[PDB]
Amino acid sequence: AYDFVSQELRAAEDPEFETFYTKNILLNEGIRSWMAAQDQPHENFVFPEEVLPRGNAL
Amino acid sequence: FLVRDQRLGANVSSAQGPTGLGKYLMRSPSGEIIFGGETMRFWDLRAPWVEPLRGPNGLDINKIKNDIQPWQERRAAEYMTHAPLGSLNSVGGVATEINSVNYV
Amino acid sequence: DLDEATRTVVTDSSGNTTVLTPEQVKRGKRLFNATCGACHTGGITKTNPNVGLDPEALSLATPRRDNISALVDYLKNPTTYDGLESIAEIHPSIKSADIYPRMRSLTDEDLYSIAGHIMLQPKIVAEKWGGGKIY
Amino acid sequence: MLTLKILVYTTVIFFVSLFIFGFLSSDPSRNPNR
Amino acid sequence: VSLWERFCAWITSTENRLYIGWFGCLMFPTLLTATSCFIIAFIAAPPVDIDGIREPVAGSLLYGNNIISGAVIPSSNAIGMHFYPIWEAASVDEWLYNGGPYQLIVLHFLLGVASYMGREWELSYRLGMRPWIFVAFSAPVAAASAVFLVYPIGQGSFSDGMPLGISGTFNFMLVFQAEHNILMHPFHMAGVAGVFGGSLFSAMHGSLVTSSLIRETTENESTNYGYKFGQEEETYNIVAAHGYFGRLIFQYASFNNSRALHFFLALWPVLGIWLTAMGISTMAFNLNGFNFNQSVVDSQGRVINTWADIINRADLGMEVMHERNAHNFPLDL
Amino acid sequence: AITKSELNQLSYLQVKGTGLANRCSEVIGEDTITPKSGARLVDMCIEPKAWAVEEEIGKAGKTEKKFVNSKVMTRQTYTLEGIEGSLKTDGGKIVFTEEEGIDYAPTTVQLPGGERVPFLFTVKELVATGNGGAFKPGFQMGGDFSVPSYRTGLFLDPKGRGGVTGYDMAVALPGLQSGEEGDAELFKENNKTFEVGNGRIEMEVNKVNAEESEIGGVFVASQSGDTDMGSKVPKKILTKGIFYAKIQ
Amino acid sequence: VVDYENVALLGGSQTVDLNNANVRAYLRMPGMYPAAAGKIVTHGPYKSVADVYNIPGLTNAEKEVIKKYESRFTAKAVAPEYAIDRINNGLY
Amino acid sequence: TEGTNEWFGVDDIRVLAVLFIGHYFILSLWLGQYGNATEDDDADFFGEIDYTGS
Amino acid sequence: AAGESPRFSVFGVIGDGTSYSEGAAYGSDQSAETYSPYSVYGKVGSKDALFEAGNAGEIARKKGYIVESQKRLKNLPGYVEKKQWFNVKDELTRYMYETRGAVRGLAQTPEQKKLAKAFFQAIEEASLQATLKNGDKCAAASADSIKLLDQFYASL
Amino acid sequence: RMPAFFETFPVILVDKDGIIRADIPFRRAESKYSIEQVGVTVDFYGGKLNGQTFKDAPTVKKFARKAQLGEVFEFDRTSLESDGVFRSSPRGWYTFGHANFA
Amino acid sequence: LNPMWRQGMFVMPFMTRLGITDSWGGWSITGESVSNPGLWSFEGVALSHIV
Amino acid sequence: MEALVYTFLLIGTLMVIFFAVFFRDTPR
Ligand code: CLA
Ligand code: CLA
Ligand code: OEX
Ligand SMILES: [Cl-]
Ligand SMILES: [Fe+2]
Repeated sequence: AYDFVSQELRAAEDPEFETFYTKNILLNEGIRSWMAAQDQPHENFVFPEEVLPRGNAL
Repeated sequence: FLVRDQRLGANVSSAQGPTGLGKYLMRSPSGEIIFGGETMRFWDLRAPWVEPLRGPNGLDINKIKNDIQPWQERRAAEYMTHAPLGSLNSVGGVATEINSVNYV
Repeated sequence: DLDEATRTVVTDSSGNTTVLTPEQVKRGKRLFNATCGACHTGGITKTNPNVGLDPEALSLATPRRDNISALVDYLKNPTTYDGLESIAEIHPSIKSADIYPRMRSLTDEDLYSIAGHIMLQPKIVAEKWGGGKIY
Repeated sequence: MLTLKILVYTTVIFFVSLFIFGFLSSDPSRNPNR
Repeated sequence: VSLWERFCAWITSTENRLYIGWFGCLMFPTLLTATSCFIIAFIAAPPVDIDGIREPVAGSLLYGNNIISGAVIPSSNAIGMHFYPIWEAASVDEWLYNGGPYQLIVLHFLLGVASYMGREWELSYRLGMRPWIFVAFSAPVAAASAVFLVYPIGQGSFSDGMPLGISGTFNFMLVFQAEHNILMHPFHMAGVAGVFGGSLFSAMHGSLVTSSLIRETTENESTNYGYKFGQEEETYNIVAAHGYFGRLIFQYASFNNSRALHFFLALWPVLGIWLTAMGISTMAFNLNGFNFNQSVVDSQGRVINTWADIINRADLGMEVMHERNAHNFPLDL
Repeated sequence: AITKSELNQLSYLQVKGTGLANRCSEVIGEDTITPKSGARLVDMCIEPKAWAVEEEIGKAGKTEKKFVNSKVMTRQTYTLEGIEGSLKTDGGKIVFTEEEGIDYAPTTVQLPGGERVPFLFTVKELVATGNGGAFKPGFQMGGDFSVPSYRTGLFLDPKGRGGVTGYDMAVALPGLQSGEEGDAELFKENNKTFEVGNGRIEMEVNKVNAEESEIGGVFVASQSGDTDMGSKVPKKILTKGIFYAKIQ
Repeated sequence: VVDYENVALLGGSQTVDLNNANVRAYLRMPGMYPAAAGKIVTHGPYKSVADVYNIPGLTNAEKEVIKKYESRFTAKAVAPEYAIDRINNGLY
Repeated sequence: TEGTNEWFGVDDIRVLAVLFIGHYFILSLWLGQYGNATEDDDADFFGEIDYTGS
Repeated sequence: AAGESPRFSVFGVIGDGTSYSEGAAYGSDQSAETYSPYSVYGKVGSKDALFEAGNAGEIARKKGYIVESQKRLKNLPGYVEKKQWFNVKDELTRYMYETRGAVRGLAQTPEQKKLAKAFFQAIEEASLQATLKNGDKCAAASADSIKLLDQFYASL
Repeated sequence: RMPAFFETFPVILVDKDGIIRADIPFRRAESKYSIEQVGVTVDFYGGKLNGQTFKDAPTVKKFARKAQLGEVFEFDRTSLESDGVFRSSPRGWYTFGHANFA
Repeated sequence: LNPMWRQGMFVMPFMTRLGITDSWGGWSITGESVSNPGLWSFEGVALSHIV
Repeated sequence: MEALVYTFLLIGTLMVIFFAVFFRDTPR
């Protein structure tokens, strides 16, 4: 039970719709991207710095 | 970081941040000129190393442009890296830092 | 183990090397973590991230600071990245030890050990000295 | 907006005074062992 | 008899359907206004700029939210810890744009729950009881106060308080774990042990008491019908339950005194919740949990990882992605 | 208080929270200045006092383009300060050529109905030409300026898409990545653009103090609003207010 | 924008665009970072590489240090989303 | 305003007036019951709770 | 490899002692003297310390501070004339923050101590009268401070 | 290729040994392995697009995005008004139901 | 060209027949700008009948 | 249009609670 399809569609077509649900989705994306490389060493994941998702400044 | 960017040649009064609000300087909800960023919540601060640059309506642009002394720079550099953050076993720094410093 | 092949670092600009004693390593780590670690932890610079302590940044500096002698000279007389202006009043050094009281009890051996620690770290950790939070 | 402030202040002081003067009216003696 | 005496007699009367008392004079109006404002705001409030960067977030049902995703957004980051009543705004629209209702709701609600504790004690006194139920109730009040008021005070802004919504709490927890490394603070461990042990003891007590019921109904009647309001029967036929617990485990461990058993039942979860609330309050001032990043190295000096390093990687992933447009400088002080 | 000399007599702790910091000062006198060569206008302050947005309204069985009033949703953070420029004379007229200072401030206003209209109040890159050769009551000047984008290239929309950073597709809908044409119907929202606007300002002088070399008056301005990184059609804004400047 | 043609001139290659690159792109040319790069990244658009020598206030030293690396420079069209962040672009 | 330092938030005469009116009204109601108390040395008691009528 | 006993060090007294990780060493693992067993550095005034005390650089720095402080002090009468008290309070703390350090470092004889104390009292009075918004007392204190600092620099 | 255990995966191109040669950057400021910089081309064999080649960066990037989900097909997205999120086959619903029942 | 009788409103005409013309949203039924609608607006009446 | 459903469900729950509290079987 991962997504609410209607909110995802509206956010895709309207770049001003925002709730806490989308914030949690972004946090999940960050967790996956920054954890997978070392959490599953047998997959030989290689992610260059230019590909890792990140916000401004830090 | 204001001092560093200004020394590099920037005009730190007209710089626009990612949100369009002001990267270094902005206004408080009552009008006073304050520092920009997430530190807009701490605009009530008054410290002996920052008062010499304040006027009757906030920070003074003319004093900031060409009257900042090296000792204020030293104080700011020292205070930035000794913020009151740490862990129970006295590591110091943000919660994702490595074991190099011993400070709480 | 920490062999002698991994304790060999370059000393001067010509290219001559030396072997660091096991006690020098301990002294260098202790003194570095005590004096530098507030601002130079992990090989980065907190108050100016554009100028790091990784070997590549040290090599592309003007007076070239990728060896023990240049690091000691910098500790005795700091300059900017192009080596044009002196920054002794906004950086700890022997010349400005009257401003920074934490540099008043340092001998030549202390500077040698600190420079040795800085030079030795890349050969041990590799791509994690000055790499940042990604690693 | 001043009239709203006046009304709210009146309500708050009314209830707080009720509390204060209620606890001063020999409350410890209001127990089933009187 | 004076009018004031008659009023005092009515207020502290035990004949009312719901006790009023003198703590009720504070409990009722505050809770009622908080409830009204919360319902209206949760249904029909406009978007609120929480981060102070002019990026409002929608939280009401009428603006495209469901029950799970709806919330009441905390106040703006530009306000900080400043008091923001209705009469201090240029218009009601500005008050709603800057997250006004959050402060009103939380303040009137905290006053209400404190008065609720007082009212519990007051009725206990009037009925001739022993005055220690509200001490037990003080733990949830401590936790709620801890979050809602103490965390903003330490962090310096009301915008860091827990949102009044379902997914807002998830956001709060994730950011808190990223920034303070909870799950390594021993007080959180104490709280988790408290809740787990409370559930375990509740299940054990229920099973033991229900199994030891004496036969008074036969088949075609629910067993609950055998008890009469006012019946005298101690809450466990001993031989059965005592022998069962003495045989199930090591025999010397068996509570044969009801007073001690019920005291332990009351003591365990309350102490756990007290400790976890104090842990949250202390981490509000940046005294985080244990840090074991890069603590095992080989002879040469290379780093050997542990599970703490994997937790650190997850924390870094959470940290670099929260409040994406709000930061301008390398450190999140 | 009202004049600069009275404002300089107060302390910072005496002004905090009152709202005086967002006000603009007042000038007393009716003289003439006449700028020499190498003069610079320093310490300019511009304070709006009314806002309006162009719309379509119904008067009586008809519709017309009328400017409707709006209420400021933000707070006292809309005054420009510290603007500096370099004065010169071409053919007997004065030219301003604004250079630096705090010359921009975001603002949000609400229209009757509930719509919120953000815009970037600015005078960046302003060249104003006067009708005379001296600063006297009745002097007027005005010119065009350039309006930058409301959001820069580092901004990320709620789905993580930006101009110079972020995703370039809608990662939440992997079913739109099939066929010869993929997510071509979301190209407008996936392709962020940053284009400049324009504006116009007119100023008139009312008071001049020669012994202090100060001027003051009123202004009328108009410009375009936010475009949301090129996904919506910008509106038009009209403002009025006062101003203050020093010729030292 | 989704597609940007001159992405290799922002600091990831051996050629640096004079109109859009950040100040960090000059850190790999020795003797140029804190003095000449700051002057270069804070002045108006250049129609050619030869236009950088007309900056009002260039001392000699900056002139020859720029002449040394002139072969690594180019001047393309100004993109407002890149030229506004040439002192600080949020990368640390 | 907001950040100023007025006593109890009082910035107008009407606020002070209504505060006084509230305290005084409830005070008069309470006085209507407890206004005949005396300090003579026979209304005192020796105990933990004042059961001496009024 | 096949079998090797691990290295042991009991409290630094029974074992190797210097194994890159010992703890509770308090020295005794290096061929040098320390300030104390709880310290990492050596004695400040030791024979091999690179930093002297009172060399030419310190004296030059202090004298430059004093000269520029005199130049800065020569601005207060204008501020008092224009009734700009915030300028008066800011000037005494912006550059002159190091004046106390320089004066206390360059004063040895008792008369120099008396002059320094008088100058400090004068500037404190000037700041107090500036924050109390009294023009005459502030002007008198500023003149007194200028005279006292000139006398102190002359006595050097 | 995207593992079945993820929901969003970065686009990476590797050679026969696993060394990266190109990708689609998240931050376009100091990138070194962008498709524009490396200059990758795509050719098609078999199927509807047999024999065609593409050389401009945008089309190559579009096909690279499409190619991380496996083979590429043409769909009819209007008859049922498809939304764009994957669903499960009868092999999964049966397992869910009967396992929970047991 | 889009009056209220073309949108299916049934109880609103009886509200505006007797005097109600302003809404808390800042608009009026004749087309105007409202600064302070007051208590008796299109929403106060509904809340009053509810209470 | 689902906001109507959400509001109806919440108000129904509140009505159930009201009836449970005030119209209750006597404990005697
Ligand atoms: C299996 C794993 C697990 C478990 C068991 C817990 C367990 C707990 N966590 Mg936790 N946590 C976990 C994983 C886990 N965590 C992880 C992985 C994270 C990182 C993401 C966190 C992050 C986290 C945070 C950030 C916090 C917790 C907290 C807590 C505690 C909850 C406090 C509580 O509910 O009582 C407290 C009780 C209340 C708050 C209720 C108050 C009731 C009020 C007074 C009255 C309400 C009345 C109501 C409004 C009206 C009633 C309706 C009417 C009709 C009847 C609890 C001990 C919290 C804590 O410690 O609390 C201080 C806390 O802040 N955790
Ligand atoms: C203080 C009381 C009060 C007030 C001021 C209002 C005000 C309002 N109501 Mg409300 N209402 C109330 C109480 C009140 N209500 C109560 C208690 C109920 C429940 C029964 C209702 C039920 C109600 C409904 C169902 C509706 C309103 C509506 C309205 C609005 C339009 C009223 C209208 O056109 O009526 C017109 C009234 C009449 C035409 C009545 C005519 C009276 C007949 C002709 C009497 C004839 C017999 C008489 C005895 C003859 C003998 C006398 C003779 C000898 C002199 C208005 C805002 C309407 C609206 O727009 O809501 C949104 C609407 O649809 N109200
Ligand atoms: O608000 Mn809630 O989270 Ca405490 O850090 Mn800074 O601010 Mn925001 O970021 Mn990280
Ligand atoms: Cl920041
Ligand atoms: Fe029982």
